[PDB]
Amino acid sequence: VWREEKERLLKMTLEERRKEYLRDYIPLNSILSWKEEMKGKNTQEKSLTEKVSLYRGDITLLEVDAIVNAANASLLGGGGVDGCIHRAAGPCLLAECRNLNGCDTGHAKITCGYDLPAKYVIHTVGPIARGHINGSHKEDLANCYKSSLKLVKENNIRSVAFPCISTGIYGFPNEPAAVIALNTIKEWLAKNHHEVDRIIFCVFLEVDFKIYKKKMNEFFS
Ligand SMILES: Nc1ncnc2c1ncn2[C@@H]1O[C@H](COP(=O)(O)OP(=O)(O)OC[C@H]2O[C@H](O)[C@H](O)[C@@H]2O)[C@@H](O)[C@H]1O
Ligand SMILES: [Mg+2]
Repeated sequence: VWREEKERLLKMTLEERRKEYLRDYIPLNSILSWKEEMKGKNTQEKSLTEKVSLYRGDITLLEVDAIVNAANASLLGGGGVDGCIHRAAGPCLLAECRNLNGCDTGHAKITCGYDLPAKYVIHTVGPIARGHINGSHKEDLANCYKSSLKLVKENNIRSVAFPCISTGIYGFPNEPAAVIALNTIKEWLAKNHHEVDRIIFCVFLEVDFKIYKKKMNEFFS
């Protein structure tokens, strides 16, 4: 049943999919690149501002090729963004995840998005910070983004959105997590910028929005 639904959905156009959406959606063309958002506006010595967006809101509304889930090792769901993604995708998402046998910290696995306007969900498991991030934490978080981007490339995905992985109940401090997310995407884009149209940082909390906004230029402009 999940296999059948998956094969059916992946054959459909946006136009067809939009007729069965259970919720409202945000089209990719309504999301400004960083380059456009700054249009209304020294240091020692690639422009990548066309390739990235900072977006505040519910990731499950985004009509993009893939959204990324801040999952746990079981891949079976939970709270926070994981819970939101499972509710919005419907029970076929859990069914496909039950066929996957979990996921390691810093790895990623890809599934169909089912009821989501997103074509795919890329599930990744962030590191857990219980008071400090001086173990493998920083590299583990970077690995989440790298592993997700590997699947982006392998699955011909041209638009992808990331939530603030690990900064919820997994407790990673917000500023260092943002530095890692931005640096990882920057480094990947230097080599792969023709591979995608947009990478969207979907922040949820005002705190993360403020952090990301102060850092976008130092990374991409
Ligand atoms: N609808 C949403 N859209 C975008 N971002 C969201 C949304 N809802 C929450 N966030 C943000 O998503 C970000 C991440 O917060 P968290 O969801 O706790 O994920 P973690 O990686 O720290 O913890 C993983 C565990 O949580 C789950 O139970 C899993 O099953 C795992 O067991 C925060 O910035 C949220 O504000
Ligand atoms: Mg490609």
